[PDB]
Amino acid sequence: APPLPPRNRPR
Amino acid sequence: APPLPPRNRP
Amino acid sequence: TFVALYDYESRTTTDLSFKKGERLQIVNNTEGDWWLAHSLTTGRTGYIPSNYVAPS
Amino acid sequence: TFVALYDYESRTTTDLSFKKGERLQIVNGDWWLAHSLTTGRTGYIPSNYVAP
Repeated sequence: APPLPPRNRPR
Repeated sequence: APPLPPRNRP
Repeated sequence: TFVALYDYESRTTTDLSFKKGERLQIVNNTEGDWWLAHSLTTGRTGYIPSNYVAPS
Repeated sequence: TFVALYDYESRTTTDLSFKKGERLQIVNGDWWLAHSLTTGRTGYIPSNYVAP
């Protein structure tokens, strides 16, 4: 499976 | 993902 | 709608778990690589990795 | 030991859910009885989702 992408930038 | 295989025979 | 190409198991409370072939409505896709998606099967909503799904 | 190449979400009560990278020991068809060294849960897994 593809690597999980980085989480979203903090707001 | 790979197709899930058939379940096991009883 | 989008379709899951892989299974995904939640790694945080606000993720959405889903199965390959699950149909998903993208509810927000402006916050990064993790999109907010809504499962048409389960009705649940949560974040998903954008690279595990594709337009249906 | 075996490693999950993909995530798998259980589809039955006796399935084992697992995440990519999880380490598994097979205990015993195409579905194998596996024990998760990471989570301690045991259930059936699709044999084509894991690798030595």
